[PDB]
Amino acid sequence: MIHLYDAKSFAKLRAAQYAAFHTDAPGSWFDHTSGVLESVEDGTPVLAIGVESGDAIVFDKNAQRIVAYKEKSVKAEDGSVSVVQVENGFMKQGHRGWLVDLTGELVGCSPVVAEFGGHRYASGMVIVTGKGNSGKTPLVHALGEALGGKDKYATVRFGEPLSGYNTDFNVFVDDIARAMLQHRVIVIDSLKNVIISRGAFDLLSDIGAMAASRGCVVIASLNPTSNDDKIVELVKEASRSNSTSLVISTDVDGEWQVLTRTGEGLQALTHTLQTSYGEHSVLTIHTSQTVIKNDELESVLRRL
Amino acid sequence: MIHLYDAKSFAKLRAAQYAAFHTDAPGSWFDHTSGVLESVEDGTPVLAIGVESGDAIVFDKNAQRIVAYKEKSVKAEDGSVSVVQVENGFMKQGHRGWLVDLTGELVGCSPVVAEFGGHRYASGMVIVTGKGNSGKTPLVHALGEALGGKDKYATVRFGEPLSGYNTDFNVFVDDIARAMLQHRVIVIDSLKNVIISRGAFDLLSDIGAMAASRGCVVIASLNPTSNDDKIVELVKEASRSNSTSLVISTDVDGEWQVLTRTGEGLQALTHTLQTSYGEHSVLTIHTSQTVIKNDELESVLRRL
Amino acid sequence: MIHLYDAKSFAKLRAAQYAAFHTDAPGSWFDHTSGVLESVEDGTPVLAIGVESGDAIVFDKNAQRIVAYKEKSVKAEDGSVSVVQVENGFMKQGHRGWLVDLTGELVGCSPVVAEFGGHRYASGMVIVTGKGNSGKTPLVHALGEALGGKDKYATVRFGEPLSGYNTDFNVFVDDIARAMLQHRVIVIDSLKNVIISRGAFDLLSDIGAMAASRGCVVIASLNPTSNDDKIVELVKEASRSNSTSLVISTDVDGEWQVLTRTGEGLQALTHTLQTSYGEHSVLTIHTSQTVIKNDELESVLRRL
Amino acid sequence: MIHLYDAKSFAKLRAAQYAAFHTDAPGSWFDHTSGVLESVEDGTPVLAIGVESGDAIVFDKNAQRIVAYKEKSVKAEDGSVSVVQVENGFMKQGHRGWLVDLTGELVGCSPVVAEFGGHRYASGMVIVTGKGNSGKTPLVHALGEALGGKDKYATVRFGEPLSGYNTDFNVFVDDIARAMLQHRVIVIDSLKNVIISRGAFDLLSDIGAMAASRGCVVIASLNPTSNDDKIVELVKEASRSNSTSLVISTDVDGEWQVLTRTGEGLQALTHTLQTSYGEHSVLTIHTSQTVIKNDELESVLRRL
Amino acid sequence: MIHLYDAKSFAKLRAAQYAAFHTDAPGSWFDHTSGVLESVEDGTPVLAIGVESGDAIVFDKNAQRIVAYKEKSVKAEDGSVSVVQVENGFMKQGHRGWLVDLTGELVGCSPVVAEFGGHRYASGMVIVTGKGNSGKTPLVHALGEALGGKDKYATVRFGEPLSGYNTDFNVFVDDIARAMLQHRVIVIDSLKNVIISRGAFDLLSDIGAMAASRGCVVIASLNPTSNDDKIVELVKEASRSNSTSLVISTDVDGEWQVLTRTGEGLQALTHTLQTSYGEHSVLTIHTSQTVIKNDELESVLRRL
Amino acid sequence: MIHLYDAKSFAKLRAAQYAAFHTDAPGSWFDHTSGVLESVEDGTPVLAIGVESGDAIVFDKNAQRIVAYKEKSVKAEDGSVSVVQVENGFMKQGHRGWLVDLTGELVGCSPVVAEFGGHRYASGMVIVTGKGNSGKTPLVHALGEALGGKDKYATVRFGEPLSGYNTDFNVFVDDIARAMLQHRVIVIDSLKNVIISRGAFDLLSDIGAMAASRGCVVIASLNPTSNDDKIVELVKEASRSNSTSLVISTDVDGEWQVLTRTGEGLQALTHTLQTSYGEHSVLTIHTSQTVIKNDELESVLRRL
Ligand SMILES: Nc1ncnc2c1ncn2[C@@H]1O[C@H](COP(=O)(O)OP(=O)(O)OP(=O)(O)O)[C@@H](O)[C@H]1O
Ligand SMILES: Nc1ncnc2c1ncn2[C@@H]1O[C@H](COP(=O)(O)OP(=O)(O)OP(=O)(O)O)[C@@H](O)[C@H]1O
Ligand SMILES: Nc1ncnc2c1ncn2[C@@H]1O[C@H](COP(=O)(O)OP(=O)(O)OP(=O)(O)O)[C@@H](O)[C@H]1O
Ligand SMILES: Nc1ncnc2c1ncn2[C@@H]1O[C@H](COP(=O)(O)OP(=O)(O)OP(=O)(O)O)[C@@H](O)[C@H]1O
Ligand SMILES: Nc1ncnc2c1ncn2[C@@H]1O[C@H](COP(=O)(O)OP(=O)(O)OP(=O)(O)O)[C@@H](O)[C@H]1O
Ligand SMILES: Nc1ncnc2c1ncn2[C@@H]1O[C@H](COP(=O)(O)OP(=O)(O)OP(=O)(O)O)[C@@H](O)[C@H]1O
Repeated sequence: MIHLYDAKSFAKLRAAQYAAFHTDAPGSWFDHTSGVLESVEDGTPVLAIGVESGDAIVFDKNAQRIVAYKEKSVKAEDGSVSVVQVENGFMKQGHRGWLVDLTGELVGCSPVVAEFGGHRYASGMVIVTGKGNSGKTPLVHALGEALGGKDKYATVRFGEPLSGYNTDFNVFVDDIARAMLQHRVIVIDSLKNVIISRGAFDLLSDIGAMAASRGCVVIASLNPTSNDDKIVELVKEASRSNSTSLVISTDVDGEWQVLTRTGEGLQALTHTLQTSYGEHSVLTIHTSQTVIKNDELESVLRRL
Repeated sequence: MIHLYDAKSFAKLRAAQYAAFHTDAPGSWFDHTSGVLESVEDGTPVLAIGVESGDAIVFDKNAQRIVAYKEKSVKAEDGSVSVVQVENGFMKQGHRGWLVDLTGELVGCSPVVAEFGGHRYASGMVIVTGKGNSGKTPLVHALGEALGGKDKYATVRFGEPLSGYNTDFNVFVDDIARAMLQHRVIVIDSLKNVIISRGAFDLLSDIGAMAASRGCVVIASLNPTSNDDKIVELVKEASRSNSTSLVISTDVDGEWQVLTRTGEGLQALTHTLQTSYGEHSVLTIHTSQTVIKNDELESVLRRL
Repeated sequence: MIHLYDAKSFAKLRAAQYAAFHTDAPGSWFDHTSGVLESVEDGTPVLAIGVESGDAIVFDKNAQRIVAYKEKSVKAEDGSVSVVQVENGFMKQGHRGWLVDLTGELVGCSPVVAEFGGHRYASGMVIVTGKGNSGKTPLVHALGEALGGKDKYATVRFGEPLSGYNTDFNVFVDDIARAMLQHRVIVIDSLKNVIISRGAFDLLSDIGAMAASRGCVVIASLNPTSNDDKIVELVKEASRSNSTSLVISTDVDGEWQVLTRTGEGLQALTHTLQTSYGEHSVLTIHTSQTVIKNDELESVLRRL
Repeated sequence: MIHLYDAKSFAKLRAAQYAAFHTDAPGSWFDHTSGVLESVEDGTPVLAIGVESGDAIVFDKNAQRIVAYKEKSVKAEDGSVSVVQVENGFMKQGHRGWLVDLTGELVGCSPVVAEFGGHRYASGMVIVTGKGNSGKTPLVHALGEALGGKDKYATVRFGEPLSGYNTDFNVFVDDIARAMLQHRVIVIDSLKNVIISRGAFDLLSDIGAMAASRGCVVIASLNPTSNDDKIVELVKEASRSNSTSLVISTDVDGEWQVLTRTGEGLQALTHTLQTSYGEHSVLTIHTSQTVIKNDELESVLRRL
Repeated sequence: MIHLYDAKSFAKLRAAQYAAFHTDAPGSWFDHTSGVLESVEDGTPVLAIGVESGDAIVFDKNAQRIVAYKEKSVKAEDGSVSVVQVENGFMKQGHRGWLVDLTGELVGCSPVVAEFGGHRYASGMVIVTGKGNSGKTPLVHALGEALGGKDKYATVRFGEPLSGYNTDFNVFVDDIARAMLQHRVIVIDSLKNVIISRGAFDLLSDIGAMAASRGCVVIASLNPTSNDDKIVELVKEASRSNSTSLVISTDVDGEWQVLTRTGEGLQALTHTLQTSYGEHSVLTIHTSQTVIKNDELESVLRRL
Repeated sequence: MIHLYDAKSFAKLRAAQYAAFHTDAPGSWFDHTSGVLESVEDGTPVLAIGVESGDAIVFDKNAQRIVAYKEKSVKAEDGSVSVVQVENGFMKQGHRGWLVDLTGELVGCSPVVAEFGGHRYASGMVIVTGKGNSGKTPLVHALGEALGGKDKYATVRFGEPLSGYNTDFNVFVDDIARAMLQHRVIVIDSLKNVIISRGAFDLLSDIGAMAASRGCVVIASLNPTSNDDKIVELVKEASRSNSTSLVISTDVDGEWQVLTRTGEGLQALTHTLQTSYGEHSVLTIHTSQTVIKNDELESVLRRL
């Protein structure tokens, strides 16, 4: 919904947004939104996501797909009427994203998802990309575990020529829904095949804010190196302004650079990861914050 | 509708158009058009805007979406007839834009929206763009507040990977409608995702004149830096001739250049803004007019 | 319809075509065709024009849109049947353009629309274009007034971010219809937004001949400077062979170059305009004919 | 239909094809096919041509459009069954082109259309093109008259911003049909607007052979000079292998080069035309044959 | 259908494939498959080919088009089932190509079509192409006659601006069907117009194998010289891997280079033709084998 | 379905994945999944694959195409419902790929398909590609036989101008289904024609994982050498990240380089093959492992 501000009320939104990443207990926003999801009546639609055609599929709080739901309309705070309707397994009226209010007035945040190695990590979409000697898949799994902490992490597998991997985009979105509805740390391996149909374009657009609103983190591996300035510059704009955080490999082997976005109109943070392999290619991230200005973000986007 | 002129009648339109920006009380046109909107019978369609498909949705004076409206026709001065009809939640006959006459004979104006720092600001579409060290989002909010003056400003949030942000284009247009129908200062953050479907192309085309007719200002942040001469030159023609004003960052950090268009066939004004940050990234515009000719507008469009 | 010629009958068509521009009373053809329009029975379709989809809308002599019209058939002098039918507000059988014969046997003319500053001006489509320090809008209005002479001129406004401007293409064509049906001098400001859908492509193709057949002049401002060899070369072919006359700005400020096409296979005329501004940006064209060969038309198309 | 040959029967086809251009009385094939058209029962479909959508319209021997025609099937010489059916004004079964056999066994000819200035001219599609100081329209009319001889020539007018010109493609094809059905010499002015929809692409493909089969000549003016290697190389392949003859202007003013194709797999002929203007731009071709090999045809296609 | 191999069974397929071109009596496979076609019950579909839309038309052994055929299913060796159904003149279930088994277990062959000048020629698609002084049409006819031997050859004429030439793609495919069903040597003049719709793309893909399976030869003339790297590289991949043999002209006038493909995974053969013209452009191929490796096939594809 | 991990459970997945390629008996996974297929009730859908339109066709354990199957629903271990439905010969609800669980919890493997010449070969998609003197077809058959070992191999033939070859994409996918359902070693000759419609794009995406999940190997020959950076870079990304293994020819004649992918996030293996020809072009691979890092995979992709 739309929000109204003056100097004073704006000043305290920023104050609150800063707190959401810098001071709030790690993982606490996810906890709060689980409670908001649990207080929804069974059967009520909570999440709608785009399938391959551009049609949307819809889910309840238990990640059950809704097949039929008679028109229901709420009156939001600004007078706006939200209309939800599912017919023959697809959405007939409504919008992609959260069909319930998780954020209320607290919008434009990067709610902290976890602290690891003395670094705070933001929820939203983290894109693991780059070019060269470093391998992305071992990193998403290693980073998934590390941000998992006490919790197990979810692994969505899509579009790779390996056993068990699903290659259907509609099963893929059905996966992501369940994961965001039920888990704080989600790994997508890989995001390559989506990058383009209507529902695929919708995913790139939508998944960052879905995850950021939930307070869960989606860590996706995206591999370019294509060198086609028709597809490599979509794997550069997606990384640019479609992700909340960005993890990109450097010239030094086993070294990665993290660019976290800390909130609406706040200063993007940076830090560097050192990594090594163990038995069966299992990667470990070692333990033992600078502000990064613009034109340095462009200078890092050397993926050609 | 079409308008007929001779030397004399044309001369006084210009006279009136000049007045609309240079001499009229700031914010006074918005006030006049609120009164025209309030004198419309409830239920009567006042605003129609394009959804993602290219179908149009329609609103009343209270920003309520119309679901069914029997065919009504109105005769003009003039000859021309206007036909309005809403069926099953969508427009069946009519046009995108204002379904009521706000402007009458006073057309081609940039009605002054506010005075700030001794500078008059035009209503219509202001696009905040550029390339480099300067951040757009803190500016649209700072400029929104400043033009707000005594009034709060509206913030439409679209297409960013942050908590609370809506990613559905149809919810987005439903936002803009409400904002223009109810508020003098509107902020859109961000315009990036719209830049392309039919309804998206329609928004760029339509929103400038909708806002200028209302006497409200829509301040949108648009970020290029893509360096793809397929998308960066649509973020150059939209900025060029789809906006009423333009705010673009310079080489000097915290400095911005404002190019106001003062009305149909009148001289575009220019001036420079100095800015600094405070607590939690809250931006302030400092306080303490040259005419800019063509080829200097092209010379400023160095976004490659 | 098709026309048959021999040496003798062809020779006198040229004789007549030359007369239509060089010797006939200025504005006299427009007068003749108003009489032909007034001698049409009420309700009978006279003009059909393409809407955005490519469907056509149809008008009577009074610029009233026709909603239902039962199939009527007219036989021509060459044994060809013209079929006209309107159903549910759209054309079901027929053709875009004049649904009545205005020209008879007198075809391929540039009927003189007005004399001003000792120069004859042709009816049809005049495109006001160019690149640099000179402003198009003040010129189309100045030139509109001047060719208006004793008469007021019509001003169609489309696709600019200013108060009152219509941004709907279907309202736009409804404007043009009325204007051509009722006025000798028409101004379109601006043609930029049309330049592409089916109905838009149809307008560029159709409007030149519609206006030339009526003997009314459509003066449209088209602004390129885009520097994209995908859109700037459509604002070069439209100017090239889609307009009857062309008015383009030069290196000298306030100076414009007029290239009139005088008729089917006749010599295109050229001349130069001097202009200055007065109060409130109101432009004046000063008072006090060379034949221009090919390759000099290409040499003038330096809009890159 | 398919044709079967051996050395002997092939040798006499070539013998006959050569005769069709080099020795047969000029215009005699057109006369023969008029007789074949006159011996068709009224109402029977003789010609089908593509409209804008790709649907086909159909005509009888008198150039009357057929609206309803019940399925009729003939058995051709090779066993093949030709099926013709018109329903609600459009073809339902059949093919574009001549729905009756005009050629029988005499196929692959360029039947001589006229002799003028001691030069034989072939029927089919003649494309008048080029770049520079020379004007195409005066030439198509001059060449139309000259090949007309004792007969008047037909003038189809399409897609120019002049009075009387039709801009609807469907009226355009309805013109061409009538002209080919009723006249030996046809002029199309101009072919520019067709060069692209389905029905337009169909015209370029189909009209050469339609005219060649009839023994009538279609002289079309096509103007490039666009310098866009997306449209200028379609105005180079159409000229190349979509026309029977080609008339192109040279560096010398008023001089044109004719490249006639004399028949299936025979030697293309060349010759040069000198021209001058008279009163009202009426062009005259002066009076007082070399074989042109390949790579010299490419060397002449200097339209960039 | 799928085929299963081991070392031994594979070794004897190659043995048989080699024999099919190198040792079998020229023209003997065509004879065998005529017998297989003659032992099909009347009415039973034998050949299905793609029309312009991508729908398929179907034929019986006598080249009669089938209009209605009730669903018939046949069991294979093998497991696999083949379903054939024709409804309202089009295929409703099935596949493009031979609806009966001509090849059985003998697949991947280039069955010898004829011996001429002491050279064996393969059946399948022969593409006659090149750039320069040499003419393609006289060659396809000369080569058609030579491979015809004791038999007449079929001539399909498509897409040229000459008398009798068909320009409708659907009549074109109806021709090819008949020709392949009834004749060993077929000539297509020309293949230029097909090179693109769905049915056209289908022809290039399908006709090589249709002809190779039948043991008939389709000799098609394809002319590029366009110099557009959007169309000239489709007249380079079609020639490359869409034809069984390739006949291309050299720098020396009247000399052509033949590249025969001798069978699945066997060595492509090469040889050179000398030619001269006689009366009425009738070409003769003179009388009085090297293996060509890869990179020499690319080195010959100099058509730019 | 989605999978949940911690440090410990992830560590043993890698342990298991490594085992699946490095230590498990060659061909043993294929054996296991045949048992899982045999324990499915007759009629139950097991495999769904995309036809040309993007619709899916469905098969039972015996490779019989399913025509009608009433909606059946199965619950997973993670609370997700799989819905399968076939109506009028096409899938109405479900997903492309295996409609039964073959992999359970053992996902992201490259199950070893065979050992040959002391080298383990992975199942999945092997693409045989390259540029130059070496021939692909003899290799896919040689490699097919060698990995076949004690078993015969299946040969799917598609899109080549040779006798017996199928050119219909729908018959093609029907082949692949049967082959994967019934055989451990499959050869596709060739993949060229698929490389683009919806169903074709789906095959590239889907076939790698289908085969890897089955534990069968699909060896496909793909030939580029096109030198068009619109099609050659799709024959570079398909080879890159759409195949499990890659076999590419080198500068030395008869020598090939094998790049095996050993499993999800494990080290890709490399080795070199020496080959020679025998009688009738039958190729033999000679008998008498290094880890290949990134940037060396790019350095090998020199196919321009
Ligand atoms: N134990 C190890 N020691 C050294 N290098 C390793 C080890 N395990 C994996 N690698 C390297 O890291 C990469 C991991 O495989 P993977 O294919 O997932 O990398 P990636 O960069 O994510 O590419 P993709 O997009 O194809 O998944 C391999 O290319 C491999 O060379
Ligand atoms: N207090 C501050 N002092 C200096 N620089 C700041 C401060 N706060 C923010 N910035 C800079 O201004 C930018 C504001 O954030 P933001 O990313 O919203 O800008 P933006 O141009 O809108 O980019 P985006 O489109 O990614 O949101 C940051 O990139 C940051 O580097
Ligand atoms: N009195 C004046 N003196 C000098 N220059 C003027 C004067 N009035 C207007 N101009 C110039 O002419 C232009 C008129 O404005 P306008 O926006 O109509 O031009 P335009 O070329 O039609 O642009 P657009 O195509 O966006 O409408 C302005 O750019 C202005 O710089
Ligand atoms: N009497 C004449 N004397 C000298 N030149 C003439 C005469 N009449 C016409 N021309 C020239 O020949 C051309 C004829 O006009 P026209 O526009 O038909 O030429 P074109 O080359 O066919 O171009 P288009 O494609 O626009 O028709 C004009 O450009 C004109 O300059
Ligand atoms: N008797 C002959 N002597 C020398 N050259 C000849 C003779 N007959 C024909 N030619 C040449 O061979 C070509 C044969 O004509 P044709 O145009 O059919 O060849 P083509 O390559 O098929 O071209 P197109 O595709 O235009 O038909 C001619 O261009 C001609 O120059
Ligand atoms: N005995 C042999 N000695 C040398 N070279 C051979 C031998 N047999 C085959 N070749 C070469 O290998 C290739 C095998 O033919 P084939 O057409 O199957 O190759 P390909 O690369 O698969 O081409 P395509 O992709 O068109 O099928 C031939 O080009 C041939 O030159």
